[PDB]
Amino acid sequence: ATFVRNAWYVAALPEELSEKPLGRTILDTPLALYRQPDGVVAALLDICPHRFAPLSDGILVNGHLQCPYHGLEFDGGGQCVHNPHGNGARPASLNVRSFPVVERDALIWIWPGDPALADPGAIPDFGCRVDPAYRTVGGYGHVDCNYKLLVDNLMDLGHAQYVHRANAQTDAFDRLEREVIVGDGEIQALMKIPGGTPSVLMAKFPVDAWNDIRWNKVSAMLNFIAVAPEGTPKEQSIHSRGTHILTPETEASCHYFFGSSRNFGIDDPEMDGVLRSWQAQALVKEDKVVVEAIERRRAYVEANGIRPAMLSCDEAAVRVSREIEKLEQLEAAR
Amino acid sequence: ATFVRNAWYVAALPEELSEKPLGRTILDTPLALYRQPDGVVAALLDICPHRFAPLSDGILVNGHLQCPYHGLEFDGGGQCVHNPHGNGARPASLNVRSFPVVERDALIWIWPGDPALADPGAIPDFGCRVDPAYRTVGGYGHVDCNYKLLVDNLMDLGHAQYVHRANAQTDAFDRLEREVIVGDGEIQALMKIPGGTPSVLMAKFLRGANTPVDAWNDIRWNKVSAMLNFIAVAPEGTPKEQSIHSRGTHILTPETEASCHYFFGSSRNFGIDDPEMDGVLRSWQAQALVKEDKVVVEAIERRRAYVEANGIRPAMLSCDEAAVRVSREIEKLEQLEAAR
Amino acid sequence: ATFVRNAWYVAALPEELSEKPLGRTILDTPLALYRQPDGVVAALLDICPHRFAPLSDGILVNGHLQCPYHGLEFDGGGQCVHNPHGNGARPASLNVRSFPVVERDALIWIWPGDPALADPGAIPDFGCRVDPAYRTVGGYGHVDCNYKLLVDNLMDLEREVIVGDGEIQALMKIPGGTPSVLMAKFLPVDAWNDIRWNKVSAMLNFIAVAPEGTPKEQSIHSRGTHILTPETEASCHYFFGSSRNFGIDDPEMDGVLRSWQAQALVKEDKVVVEAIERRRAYVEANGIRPAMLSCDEAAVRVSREIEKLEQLEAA
Ligand SMILES: O=C(O)c1c(Cl)ccc(Cl)c1O
Ligand SMILES: O=C(O)c1c(Cl)ccc(Cl)c1O
Ligand code: FES
Ligand code: FES
Ligand code: FES
Ligand SMILES: [Fe+3]
Ligand SMILES: [Fe+3]
Repeated sequence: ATFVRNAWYVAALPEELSEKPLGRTILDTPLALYRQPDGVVAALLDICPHRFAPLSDGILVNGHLQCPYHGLEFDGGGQCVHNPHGNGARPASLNVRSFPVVERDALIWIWPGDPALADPGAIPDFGCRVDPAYRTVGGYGHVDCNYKLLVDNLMDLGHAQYVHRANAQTDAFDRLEREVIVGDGEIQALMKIPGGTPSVLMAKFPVDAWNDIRWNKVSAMLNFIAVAPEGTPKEQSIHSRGTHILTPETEASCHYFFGSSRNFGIDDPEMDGVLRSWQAQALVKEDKVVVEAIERRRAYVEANGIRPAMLSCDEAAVRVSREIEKLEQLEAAR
Repeated sequence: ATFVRNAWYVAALPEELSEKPLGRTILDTPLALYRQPDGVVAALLDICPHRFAPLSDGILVNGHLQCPYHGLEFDGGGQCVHNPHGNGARPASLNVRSFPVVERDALIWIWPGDPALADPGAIPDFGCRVDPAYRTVGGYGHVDCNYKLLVDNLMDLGHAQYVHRANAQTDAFDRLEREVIVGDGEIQALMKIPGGTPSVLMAKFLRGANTPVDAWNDIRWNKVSAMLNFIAVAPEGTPKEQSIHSRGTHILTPETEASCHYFFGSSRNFGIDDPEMDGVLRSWQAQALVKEDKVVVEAIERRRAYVEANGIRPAMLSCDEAAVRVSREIEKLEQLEAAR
Repeated sequence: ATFVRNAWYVAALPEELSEKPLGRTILDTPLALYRQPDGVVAALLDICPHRFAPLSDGILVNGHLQCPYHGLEFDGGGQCVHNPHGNGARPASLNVRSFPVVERDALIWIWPGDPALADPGAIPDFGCRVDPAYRTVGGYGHVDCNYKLLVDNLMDLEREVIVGDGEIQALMKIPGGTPSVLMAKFLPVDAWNDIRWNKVSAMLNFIAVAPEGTPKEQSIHSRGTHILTPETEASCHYFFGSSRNFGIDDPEMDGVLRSWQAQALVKEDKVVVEAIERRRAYVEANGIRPAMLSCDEAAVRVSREIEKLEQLEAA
């Protein structure tokens, strides 16, 4: 596996974590994630230094994660704080790796690379997720594809015309206007779908519609899905700001953190349902089926030297793909 | 995986196909197989040229297969016939590979190699499957073995005496007469079982008659892995040409190096309008082929790792000539093609 | 795979075997295990010499195992004794490998390695299992981990470790002891909890209680059979049991002592060891080594003796 290890990744949603550890692998590194009694999240290598047991299968004793096998206890910095055996000696060899963690924007960010290099200032901005003016619903899915396939999926939101046709079809697709903005470690794909009638989902939300997506390295995206009367200014539109963040698990699997942060109907539980239903149907079923299928075709494509043929809808995805490749090969030396 | 690509293989039974595509892998090549609205079967590489989505998950739009991801449309020759995006241009890079198909003898034959070389004259003769004088029943099985193991299985039909003993055991097995005939592209293993009580199955062929019979179990192989047997039984001394018989379709197609597709059938000249005989034959196929032979050859496949790691080679018996000759011919074909 | 092949391993409990063969893989070697009409167990390579079918899917014909595929028949020595085909000649090429096998102490021992070196005198002493002074029960389980992890766990659980050649004993006596819950009712006590390891992965423990001053030989006690046999690199067979001198006629006690979770491996510990196996790749890729604790003294000694045996065999 080539991964970009010197980057922050979402390892969990905060609501996933408790005093009961969660075991999750990121970039082929198994983690034990838990919240301490003072509310601070810890991320330890999920391999007890004694005999390699899953720390994530243990419990907290006085706020310290206890290995379920022979009961070594660790603090959130990975220091061994109790050895119930023999003289109770705690040599430095009993300490476990602890990863840099930042809880921000209702996300748990972890740095799996060179710890000397982990700068929290580099975490991308998902502030809408903790803005009182926005209502945020979402969750987690696991996907049996390489993460870059789901980056591709998201950076060309045109696929929704077909993959998600029951919800997302529109006749104005004819008249799609595209636009890509490239910035420093950030790329945006803009689509405008003018004048058309609303898709099934937008009608639940003659109109203009905007589906924009912003990528920041490595694989963190925030989209902007908006619909409004024809003629209505984009900035006056009701919108969902969509969290779509990917984290590699293995070379051929990933973690998908998704969310809708909406500026409309924010006390409306029927709207909560519309959006959770979309997430359930579109993201965790329909897209999964596509990208998992493509993953299965990788061996053939690679064995036969097949390269993708690009269409007019592919600029932003291609630019993002090249940026990740650039980061991946940069790190591979050294 | 080494396969012989310049050869016809059965990809499907016609009854498996419709306007809803079937995704099936042959010789490590994923295919989308469907019958167009005009009735003609198409076989496309199951990898969209754009971003590699399974066309087999798509549906027909105007009788063209539509990619389910971003909606490119293809015809049965693989030519992109609509691009929904931008100026809608369709350069040659958007065409997908199409595979030659011949629908013949109630089989779907496909050429997985160089399509310029696909010669319908080379398709083996299974005409009995479409001869109104024969009644044909059969179906499909998937097996977790290298196809060559089932070729071995079939080219020694003597295995039926043990593997299928409840149905096939004969008390005249020890009087078996064998011949092997070697032709151009073709090998036959002939077995006559003279003078025995009919097997449980043969007695059913004969509507219970339990007096002594002669029986024949012959098999013809054509390259690469298409076999047709002759299972026949008659009152002792009656000519073989006068017998009631089933001509058995036994055709294998590699899927991966360690798995294959098994297309089987019986084309019989007796009890032609008889649904209970249909059931006897389908039952045999379900028990003998899809269960009992599966169990043997899948177990053998699981032992391949050990055999190879330990330098173990098979020990041949008098029953093996035809199977060995076939194996050596498939080996020859593989080697010819490995150039390059 | 790195196994120590030159040693006796348990392949089955006698009660598992009959004239219907059992197919079981030990040290990545597929075996057909069965009893002949005279009761004597044979252990054949589960690969027919003809075309490699599972002999273990066959039946006896006149006391000889018949291949299910084309009917070759073998004796317990692996000699082909009938060929149905043609002239029926039986060249030596048709013989199947037969493994040294000894039924002793209500265990079926097999030697998977160089057969020249198999000496039945070297088979570990589990005589308590057939001593009528003891009530013996047990059973079988499978675990998806490397057998060494289970040997480690067993060799853990006035202290004393005795290291000799292909045997290690870990002794513990607890004066002022506590009876186990199991033994408490058959009684100011001494307690004992000892374990004996013999190469490669065969263990016998000694769990005991008596009034202080009593010879441990005269205590209330159980001798526990705990024998691991590698299946693949990442999986193992675990033969467990106990030979006890208390409650010998109590069938309820027989039942709890036949329990895999009660006697060999509770679910929570199986979860742990199977999880450890899943971490092996990471540990190996990152050159991570275990950090030992005071409880590891015996396990480490055993571990080092196993590693020595492996190295010897890397011929
Ligand atoms: O997953 C999203 O961000 C999304 C939502 Cl919540 C609603 C509508 C559309 Cl078209 C989306 O793409
Ligand atoms: O599968 C066959 O070709 C077959 C049938 Cl249908 C009936 C009887 C025998 Cl012995 C066969 O081998
Ligand atoms: S493996 Fe964690 S304390 Fe032993
Ligand atoms: S993958 Fe087929 S149109 Fe995009
Ligand atoms: S495989 Fe055993 S007799 Fe043929
Ligand atoms: Fe989607
Ligand atoms: Fe058969």
